[PDB]
Amino acid sequence: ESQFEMDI
Amino acid sequence: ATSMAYLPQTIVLCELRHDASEASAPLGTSEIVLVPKWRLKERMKTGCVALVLCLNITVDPPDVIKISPCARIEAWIDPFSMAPPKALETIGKNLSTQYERWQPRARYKVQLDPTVDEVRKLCLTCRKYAKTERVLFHYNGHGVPKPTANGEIWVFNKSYTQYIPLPISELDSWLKTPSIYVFDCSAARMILNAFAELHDWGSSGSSGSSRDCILLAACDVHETLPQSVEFPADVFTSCLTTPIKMALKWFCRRSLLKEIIDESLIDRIPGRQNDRKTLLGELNWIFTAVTDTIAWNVLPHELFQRLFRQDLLVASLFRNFLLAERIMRSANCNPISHPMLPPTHQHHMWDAWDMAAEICLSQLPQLVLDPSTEFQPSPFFTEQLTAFEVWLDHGSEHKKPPEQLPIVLQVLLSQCHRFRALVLLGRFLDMGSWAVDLALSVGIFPYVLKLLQTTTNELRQILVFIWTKILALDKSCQIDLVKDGGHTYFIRFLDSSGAFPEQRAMAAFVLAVIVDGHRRGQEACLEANLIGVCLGHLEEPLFLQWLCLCLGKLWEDFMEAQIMGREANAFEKLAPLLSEPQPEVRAAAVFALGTLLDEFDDDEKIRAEDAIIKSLLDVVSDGSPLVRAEVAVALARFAFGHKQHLKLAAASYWAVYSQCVRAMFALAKDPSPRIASLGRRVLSIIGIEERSLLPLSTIYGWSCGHFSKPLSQEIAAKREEKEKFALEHIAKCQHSSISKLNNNPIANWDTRFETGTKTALLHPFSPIVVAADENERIRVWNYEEATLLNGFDNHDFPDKGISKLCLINELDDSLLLVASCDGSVRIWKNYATKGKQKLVTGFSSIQLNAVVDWQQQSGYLYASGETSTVTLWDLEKEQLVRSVPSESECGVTALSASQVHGGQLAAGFADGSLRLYDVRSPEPLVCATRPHQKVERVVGLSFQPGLDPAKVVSASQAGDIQFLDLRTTRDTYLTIDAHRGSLTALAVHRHAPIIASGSAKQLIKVFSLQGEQLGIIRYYPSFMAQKIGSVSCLTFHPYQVLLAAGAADSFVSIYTHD
Repeated sequence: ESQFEMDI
Repeated sequence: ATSMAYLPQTIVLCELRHDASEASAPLGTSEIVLVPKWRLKERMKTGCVALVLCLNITVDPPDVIKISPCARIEAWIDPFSMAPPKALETIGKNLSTQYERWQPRARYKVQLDPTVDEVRKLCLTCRKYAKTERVLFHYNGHGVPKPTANGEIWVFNKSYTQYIPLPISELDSWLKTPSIYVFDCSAARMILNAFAELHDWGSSGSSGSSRDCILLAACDVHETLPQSVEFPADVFTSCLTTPIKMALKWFCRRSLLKEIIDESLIDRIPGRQNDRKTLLGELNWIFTAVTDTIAWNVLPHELFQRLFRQDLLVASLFRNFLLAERIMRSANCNPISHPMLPPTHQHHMWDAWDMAAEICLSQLPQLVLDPSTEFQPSPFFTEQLTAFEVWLDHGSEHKKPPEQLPIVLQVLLSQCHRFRALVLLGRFLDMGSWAVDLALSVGIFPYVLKLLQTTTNELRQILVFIWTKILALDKSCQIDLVKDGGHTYFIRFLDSSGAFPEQRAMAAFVLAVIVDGHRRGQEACLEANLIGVCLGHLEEPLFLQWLCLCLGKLWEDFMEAQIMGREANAFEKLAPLLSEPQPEVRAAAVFALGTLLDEFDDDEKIRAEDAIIKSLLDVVSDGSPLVRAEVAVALARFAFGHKQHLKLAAASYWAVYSQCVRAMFALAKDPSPRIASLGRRVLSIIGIEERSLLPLSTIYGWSCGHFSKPLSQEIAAKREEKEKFALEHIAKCQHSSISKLNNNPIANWDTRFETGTKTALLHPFSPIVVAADENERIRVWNYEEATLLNGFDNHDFPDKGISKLCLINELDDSLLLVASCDGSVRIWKNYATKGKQKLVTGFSSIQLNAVVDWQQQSGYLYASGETSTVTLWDLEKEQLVRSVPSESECGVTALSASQVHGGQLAAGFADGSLRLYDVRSPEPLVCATRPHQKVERVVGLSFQPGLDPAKVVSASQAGDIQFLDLRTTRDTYLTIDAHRGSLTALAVHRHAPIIASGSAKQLIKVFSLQGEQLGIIRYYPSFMAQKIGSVSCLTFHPYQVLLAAGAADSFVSIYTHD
């Protein structure tokens, strides 16, 4: 539920 | 050339485990505990939103208007294009859809031209929905009059004939603690100035706050919104809710003058807000990055964390607010927030945004001509990463934070420049604790936590490094790493397709921290075979250290892991590390063996625990206090279980338990007083004088210090300084024809040793004497300044006895060795300071009348006495390297190590015999000879000054100094008969051809190496005891012809040779 979106 | 044999490079006892002034850290003391301030737990949610829209269409309120062009676009709709009721519907829909993009999982309620009672219900209902969760109140008073100084919003009556005022007090009563307001009306400050006055002053220590009441107003008290058609009516709302669309449309009209670039292409920008690999999403990404950065450099830790991290929506609104700050400013409007925030408009960083939006918008013309997907990604991120690099190289201090840091964060989100960002981040983390604190303040933690799911082997070496630095500062990340399965990441890195054991040490350290007192971390790492992985590598010293500390913490107070440890043969793989050369390794091995613990019966464990405690008792007498301390803690652990057995053993003393009791009492009288008090703790646990009483290990806590720390030219300067003085004065000593003694003493110094001086030592490179009492007091007298420099008590124990004084590391910062008659050695730093003299190390050599000598060249300490053996200590290792049989059958009375030839040693004996050893040989005894034929002890001996194995040696108490070189012949080179019996001391120079003897009558005779009487001195007594019979201290200056002498009276006198 992160603030900025990550692309792993 | 050859005189490098006089001048050794072997430094000893100057490692981090021997640390100096600020830190007595080097074991004993527990690790430095942390108290963090980056702890806002509550990810806060704005779960309900109340949109209110007071725009009577084609009924302008009677406050100003006037303008013939005047702006009236709202939610990007012309309200004069649909007639009132459908226009106002569409505006309501679009505006919520606008807000909804920032928080899609809240609930949205719109109310169009409402009554007071409608708004009462709107706000009352939004509380009930989102109880603890935040409520957002958007108010738009464009078709109603301006807010009042009495603190009022305007709304309608049913028939729309009147503007009805609505007090702010009533709004603030309906909504409550967690809430946020947006006012896109004219005089909007007015509302906030009311809000501040609602409640009593107090309840905080900021500017004028108390509650969790957040406010966003569009302009000042005296100000009206822009009427120009270049803006809409909706400017503030449109900045906060549709920032990109507004930022570009603004950029057209203002900067470039609009006429080249079709402005309606901004509506038709290709891509979506998500895709950073499309021109819309990437422009949205640059904006986020730009704005987030302006906030972080302008605001303080706390306020930034509240407004820009805590609540995703508040984050976005206050982010987009910084655009309102800028745009509104150009239209004579100055917006304010309640947490007020400094000026952000015309910050350098908006320039970087402006650049990128110009580079975007020029590309936009051609992207419409065809969807070509010739979307050149913006340099922005590359450009800012390079500016962070510039900072890291030049200006790499705490000279105000790097600024590019929240951009380094944004770069981690896409793969495009992830590796270099991570590299630069680590480089930044490396500079210290302060920089980690900064990274975690930006909000790096959960993004770096997510990257532990990446399989990409490129990233793994840098990710381990990053996590090492974080966990070196903040141990508490334990919880988060295990809950997300990050622990598996580092265990794979221990198995390792990759190489480099510096990296694997980190991995073992990271897992040690993850596990440390974390029974869910222990359990999670036990399931991942961390015992098996660790023990695999146990078949470099830092890596062996942390392999042990990892296993140690995994066993600890967890019987399930301990059982896995036994049956995986942990003992059999750990135990051989107990004899490694590095004390750090041994001490860590002891810790690990220690934490495996906890009539006639044998089950599985009793065999292991007997064999463990046996192997730990073998390292009780270790040279390094680092190790001994750990052995004492492990003994306390073992003692805690077997109190009954160990009580009964203590009755008979005053199978394995009898050995344990000796070790406690041996530790209780250790020469390191911290180890001594540790042993006295163990005794009190047994009951010779509730788990909280157990002493706690320190090796782990000390070793962590390595990682919480980054990963010269004055040192070599003072080194070479002394080497010049040494080599020059060596030649001088040799080649100067040393004339007679000058009998007039330079000093006759009253030590006030009531019993008298027993030994002394001259300093090579400074004007200092060190002298010692029979009860091991130490005075450091200055013979050029005539002043005292320090006073000691070498140890506080009642049984005293001075045996020797030596200097270790003469060539760079001398340490004072003080050997005692019971064989204990104590080495002191800063002994020449006024009273700032720490004990570096203390160990008991000889395991009596101990006799000791230090060989700087080889790093060997030789010790013996009334024993059958010469014990050999290696002070680089701090181990008992070798026990050499003397092969005498009487005591060693004197002991001289060769300063030129390492390993080689001379030994005077109680019967008058004399032996050479070469301690570096399978048969150490080189030769054994009598010389001087009276059967009386060899009071002193030394190697002849030079580069040969000849020997001035063998002043016997009978009175005769005998010269002999043992290359050619056993019998004596030369005899001199100094004294008729009672030879009490000998002094042989290090370089000058000169010796001196002492007599227990009163007398000091100085001689040439050839035999000439160069001087006589008579030490006369001061009262008539006639007791000048311990003329004990006689010692020449290393590099000058300077004698020093003291007796059974109280006077350390110095002489010279004119």
